[PDB]
Amino acid sequence: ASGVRIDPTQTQNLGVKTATVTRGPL
Amino acid sequence: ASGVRIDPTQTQNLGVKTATVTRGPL
Amino acid sequence: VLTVLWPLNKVGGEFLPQINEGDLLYMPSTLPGISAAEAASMLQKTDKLIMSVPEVARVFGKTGKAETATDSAPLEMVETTIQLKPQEQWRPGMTMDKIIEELDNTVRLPGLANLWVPPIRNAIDMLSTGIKSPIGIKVSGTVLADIDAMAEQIEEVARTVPGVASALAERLEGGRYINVEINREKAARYGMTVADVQLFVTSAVGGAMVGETVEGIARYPINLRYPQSWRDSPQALRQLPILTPMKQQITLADVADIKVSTGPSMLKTENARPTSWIYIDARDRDMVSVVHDLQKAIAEKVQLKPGTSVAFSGQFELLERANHKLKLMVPMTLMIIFVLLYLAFRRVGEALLIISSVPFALVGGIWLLWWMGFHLSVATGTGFIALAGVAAEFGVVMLMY
Amino acid sequence: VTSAVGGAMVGETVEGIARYPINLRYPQSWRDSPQALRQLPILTPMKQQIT
Amino acid sequence: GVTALRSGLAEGEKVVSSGLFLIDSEANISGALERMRSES
Amino acid sequence: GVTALRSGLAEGEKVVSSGLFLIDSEANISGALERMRS
Amino acid sequence: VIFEDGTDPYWARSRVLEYLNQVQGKLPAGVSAELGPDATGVGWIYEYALVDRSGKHDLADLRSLQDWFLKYELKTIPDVAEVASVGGVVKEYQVVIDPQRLAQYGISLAEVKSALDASNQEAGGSSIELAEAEYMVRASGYLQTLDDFNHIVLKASENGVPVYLRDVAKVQIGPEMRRGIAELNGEGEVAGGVVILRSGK
Amino acid sequence: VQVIIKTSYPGQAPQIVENQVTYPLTTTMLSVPGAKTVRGFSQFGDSYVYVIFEDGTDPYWARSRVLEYLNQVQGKLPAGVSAELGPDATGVGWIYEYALVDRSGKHDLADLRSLQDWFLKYELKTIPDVAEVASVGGVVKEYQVVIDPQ
Amino acid sequence: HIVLKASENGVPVYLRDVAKVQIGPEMRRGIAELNGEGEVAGGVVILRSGKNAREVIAAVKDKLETLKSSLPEGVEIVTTYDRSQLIDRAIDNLSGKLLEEFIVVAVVCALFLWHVRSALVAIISLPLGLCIAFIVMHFQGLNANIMSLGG
Repeated sequence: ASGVRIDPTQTQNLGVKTATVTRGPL
Repeated sequence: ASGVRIDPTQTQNLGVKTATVTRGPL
Repeated sequence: VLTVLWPLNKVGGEFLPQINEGDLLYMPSTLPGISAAEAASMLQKTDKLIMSVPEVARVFGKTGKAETATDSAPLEMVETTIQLKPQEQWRPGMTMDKIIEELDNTVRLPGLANLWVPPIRNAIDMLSTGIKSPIGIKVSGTVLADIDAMAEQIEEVARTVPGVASALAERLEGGRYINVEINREKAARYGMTVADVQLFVTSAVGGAMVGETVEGIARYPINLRYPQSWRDSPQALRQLPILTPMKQQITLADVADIKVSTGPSMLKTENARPTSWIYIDARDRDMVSVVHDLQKAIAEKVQLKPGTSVAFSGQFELLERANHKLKLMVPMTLMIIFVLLYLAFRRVGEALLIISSVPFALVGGIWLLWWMGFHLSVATGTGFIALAGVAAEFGVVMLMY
Repeated sequence: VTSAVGGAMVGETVEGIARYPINLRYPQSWRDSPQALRQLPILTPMKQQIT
Repeated sequence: GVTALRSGLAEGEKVVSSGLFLIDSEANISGALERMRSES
Repeated sequence: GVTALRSGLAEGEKVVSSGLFLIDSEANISGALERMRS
Repeated sequence: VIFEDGTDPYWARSRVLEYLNQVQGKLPAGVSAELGPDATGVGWIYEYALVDRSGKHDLADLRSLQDWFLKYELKTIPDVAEVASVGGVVKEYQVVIDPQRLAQYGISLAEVKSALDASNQEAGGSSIELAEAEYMVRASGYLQTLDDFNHIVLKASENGVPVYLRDVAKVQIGPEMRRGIAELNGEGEVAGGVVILRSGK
Repeated sequence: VQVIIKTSYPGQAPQIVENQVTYPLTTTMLSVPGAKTVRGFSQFGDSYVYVIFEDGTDPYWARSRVLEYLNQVQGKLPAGVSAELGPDATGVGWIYEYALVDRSGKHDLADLRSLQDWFLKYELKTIPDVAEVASVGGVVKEYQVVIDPQ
Repeated sequence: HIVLKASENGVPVYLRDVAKVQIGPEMRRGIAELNGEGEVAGGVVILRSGKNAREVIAAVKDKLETLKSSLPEGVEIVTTYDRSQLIDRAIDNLSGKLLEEFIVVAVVCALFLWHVRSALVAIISLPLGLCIAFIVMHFQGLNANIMSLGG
C-alpha cells in the first residue's frame, strides 16, 4: 500500500545533444 | 462485479491518460 | 529421539540458504503482447521507483537482449541490475528481506509479476533448470492451446497459496499479428509474382536492411521504407501505394487482404516438447512448504488434459535429485563407519554401540537448527554427515578409557 | 535436358515440418526413346519452334 | 490516428489511451475479461 | 545537412539534434512524443 | 575412410572435418561435403516394414509417415545415431509441361522455372505498434494447394488478362525417383525403416 | 556445461523459424553424445538453441561435438540461414557490467553505442579469459533511405 | 547521388529524386536505463566459463585507466555490476573467521593445557595442516572460495 509516487513522463538528464535555431541562408 | 480495481497510486505512476468518447464524422 | 521429533515437524525445507550478494536483479514477467515502445517506458518508471528506495545506489534497467547469444531475453521481459549502498549505510533496523519488502511494495505496476533474486543465484538457476524464479512449474504438451489452459489454471491457484507473492505464466500464443494474405489471382492480374508483392511488405512497410556501408573497421546498416505514415495502422496498409511493374498505381488491398490475428509469441522447445513456465515468487514462507501446498492446490483444482504434463522444476527439482542421492548415502556412511569400528576394536556388538551413538547426536543437531531458526537444506545436511563422523570419533575415545 | 527430358527438381514446398519436391518435365512420351529426343520440341528464345 | 465505432459504447464514457496495455493485462488476469464475455 | 523552416520555431530556441530517440521499427511517432509531456 | 586400429573414434571424426575444410574449396561451387553418421553398415540393428492391408493407406502415405513421424519418435533415443527410411515412395508435385501449349501461349521453359521459383515463400515485414503492442506482419505466399500451382502467374497483358501455369501444364501428384525399393514376402512393395546404432554402444 | 546455437532467419514467422530451424535443430542435438536437455527458442526471426550436457563432460569436447553435428545439419536448414556457434561462456559469465554516459550532451546514444562496438569491444576482447564483450543498449546509426511512394 | 535512370539526353534521375536520405536509429533490441533518469549504452564482460573472475576483473579495471585519456572529452564510464566487490567481502569474511577460530581454539587449548609450550604444540600444528591443505589444492586445482575454505 505504498503511496510512493513518481514522475511518469520520460526523463533524459544524462546529457542531451542540443543545437540552437539560427537565422541564416541555405 | 464486472471490472478490475487498481491502486490509484500505481496507475498514476504508470502515468495513465484518458479520453472522452465523442460522436461525429471520421 | 522422540523429543527431537518436535523440532523436526516445525522447520522448513530449502535447497540452499539464500546467500547474500552485494546486489540483486529485478525480473518482472508480463503478458506477451507488450511493445518496445511501452516496454522501455515501463522500464524507466520501474527504475525510478527502485532508485526511490534510500538503500539502492545504482540501477541498471535492461529490457530485451544484449549483443550476445548468452542473452536471448525478449523486449517484453526485463533484467535490471540493482546495486545497494554499502551495508554500513542501510537505515536502522534494515535487513535484506526488509529491503526486498519495500522494493516489492514500492516498485509495482498493474499487470506485472515482480521477482527479486541475487545476480549469481539467478544466472545459475537458469542454466540448470531454466526457471529464473526459485519455484518453477513446467507444463509440457503437444497442443499449444491445451498447455496454456493448464498454465492459466495453475497460475491462478498459485496466488491462493499462503506464501506466494506474485505468480505468472508466460502464454505461448499471446502474440499479435497483421496478416498480408496475398491473392495470386488479384496480383497476377497486374502481372505480379508473390515475391514482387512481398518486397513492399519487407522493405516498404518493414525496415528491411538492404545493405551495409563501410567506414574502416566499423559497419553501418542501410534500409528502405516509406515514411512511418503509410504504415501507421492496418487501414494504412490496405491503401499501401504500390507501383506495379506495368506502371499501374494501386493499393496493397488490390492484391491482397490484411487481417489481424492472435498466435505464437515464442515457442519454448525443451527436448523438442513445447512447454510453458510458471514463475512463482514466494519469500516469506520456506520453499518446500510452499511447493508442497502448490502441489495440493494444483492437484485438487486442476483436471489434466490428455497430452498435458505438469512438472515442478526450479530449485525444488534440484532438491529431489539431492534427497534421493543422500538417502542412498547414509547406508554407505553407515557401513563405512560400521567397519572402521569393526576393525579398531574387532568386537561385534561393541562397534554397534558406537555407531548407535550418532542418533542422539543428530537429535541435538536438529534442536539447534530449530532454535537458530534454520531451514533444513543440503547445507544442514552435510553438517550431519560431518557431525556423524565426529560422534564416531568421540564414540571410540570414550571406550578407550 | 535436365528439366524437360529429366525430372530436375526445381523447388520444395513446405508443409509444417515435412518437405515436398517439385519438378518440371514433358510427359514421358516426348522422352520415350532416343529418336523421341531427336525430335524433342524446343521453343528457342526467339520464339522459333525447333527440335 | 483515430478510429470510428459502429457500436458498443455511448458518448460520454471515458477510455484509457495511455498505458492501455498493462491495464488490460491486469484486466485479463483478474478474469475481468472472461467475466465480460460471460455476461453476453 | 540543414533544413530551413517556414514557421513553428523562433530564432534562438534550443532543439535536440536527435530523431534517434524513437525505435525505428515502430514506436508510433505520434504516441511516442506524447510520452514527453503532461 | 577406414582408420587404423585403436584410433579414437571421435578423433578420426573431428579430424576428417578439419581436413574437409581446406578441401571444401577444391570442390565445385554447388557441391557440399556432408559428414556421414556416427555408425556403420553394422549398426543396422532393428529393421521393419510398414504395411496397411485395408488399402486405406498406400506407399507414399506410409513413406511420409516414416519420414516425419517415426524418424523423429526414434532419433530421440540415445545411442541411436540415425533412423534411415527405406523403400516406399516420396510425394512429388509433378508439373508436367505441354511443349505444344508452351509455343501456343508464347512461353519458354526458362520463363516458367523462374516464375515458379518466385511463387512459394513467406516474408516478414517488421512489426507495428497498436495499443502499445507489437504487431508482427506476416506475408503469406507458401504453396500448399494444387490450385496454387495452377495459379502461378507467367504472363499478363495490359488488359489484365493473365496466363497461369495451368495454361501450359497439368499439375499432378506423383512419385519421386525411387532410390530404395522394399519388398515383403514377395507379395507387395512397402515402406520401411532401419535403426542405426552408434558404433560402440 | 552449455553450448549455444544462434541461427538468424529474417522476418520469418515464429512458427516458421521453429518448423524449419529450431525443431530440426533440437531433435538432432538431443541424440548428441552426452546431452542431458536441449532447450530451444523460436523468436520472430531468431532461433536460439541451448544444449546442456551431462555432468563431468569435457567442455571443449561438447563444443567440438556440436560443431561436427552442425555440419550434417547445416544442409537441412533453409538456403540463407547459417547456424552460428555460441560464445564459450554462459549467462553466469556476466562479470563486469557498466554504462556509458555523457552529461555534457557533447555525445548521445548512437555516438556511445558506436564507441562501444568499435573501441571498447576491442580494447577488451584482447584480454585472456574474456570470451566476449557484449554491447548492451544504446542506438546503432542507420542510413535510412525513406522512399516517397508518390 | 545513386543513379536510377538516365535518358539519352544525359539527364539522370538520382535517388535524391525519390527519397530523403536521413540518419536514424536501427531497430533496437536491447534497451539500457540508468537510475531511472536516462537511457544509455553499456557493455558486459563475459568470462569464459571456468576461468578466474577476480583475475580478469583486475586486467579490465586497469585497462580502462589506459584509455581514460583516449576517451572523448565528456565520456564517463559508470559501473553497474562488479562481481569482484563481493569476492573480496566473501574472502575477508572466511579469513576473518578462519583466524578467529584459531585464536579461540588456542586460548581454549591453553587453559586446559596450562603450560605455554603444551598449547604451543597445537598452535604450531594448525599453520602446518593449513599449508599441507593448500599445497594439495594447487596440484588438485581448487582455487580459494568460501566453500573450499569452509571445509
